[PDB]
Amino acid sequence: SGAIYVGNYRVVNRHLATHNDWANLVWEDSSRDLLVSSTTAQGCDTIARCDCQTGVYYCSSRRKHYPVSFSKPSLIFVEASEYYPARYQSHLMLAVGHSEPGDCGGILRCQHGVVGIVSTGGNGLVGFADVRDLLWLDE
Ligand SMILES: COc1ccc(Cl)cc1OC(=O)N1CCC[C@H](C(N)=O)C1
Ligand SMILES: [Zn+2]
Repeated sequence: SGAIYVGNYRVVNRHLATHNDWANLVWEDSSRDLLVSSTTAQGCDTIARCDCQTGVYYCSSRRKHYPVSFSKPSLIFVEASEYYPARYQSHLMLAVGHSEPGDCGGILRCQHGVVGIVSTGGNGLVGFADVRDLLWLDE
C-alpha cells in the first residue's frame, strides 16, 4: 500500500484504488497501473522533474528503505495477475531490489522529489510506475 499526496491530488496504484478514489476520479490509466483522485486537504509531497536513474525506495515487506539504480521508463511485459491479464505496462522502471505484491505503493525518491511508486516485482526485481511526466500534478 501507499500513495503520493501533491496539491489536491492523491496518486495510487490503479489496482489498489478504493471506492472513494473512483468516486473522486481525476485520471486513470490501466496500461500504467496509475489512478489519481481529488482530495479536500492540501498535500505537499514534491514531484521530481528530472532524468535521475538512481534513488531510494521504501519496502514495506522489510520496513526499510533501499538505494536503487533503475531503467528509464519503458514498455515492459507483465505476466497476468488477479488484477490484469498479461500485457505491456508503460512508463515502468525496473531495478534490482526486494519486493512482494503488498509493497505496491511504496515511494521511490531522488534528491529532486518523488519519482514514482512500486508497481511490479519478483525474483529480486522491483518495478516503479513513473510519475515525473505528469506535469499537471503541480497545478
Ligand atoms: C511488487 O509486486 C510484486 C512483487 C513480487 C512479486 Cl513475486 C509479484 C509482484 O506483483 C506484481 O508484480 N504484480 C501484482 C499486482 C499488479 C502488478 C501490475 N502492475 O500489473 C503486477
Ligand atoms: Zn532527480
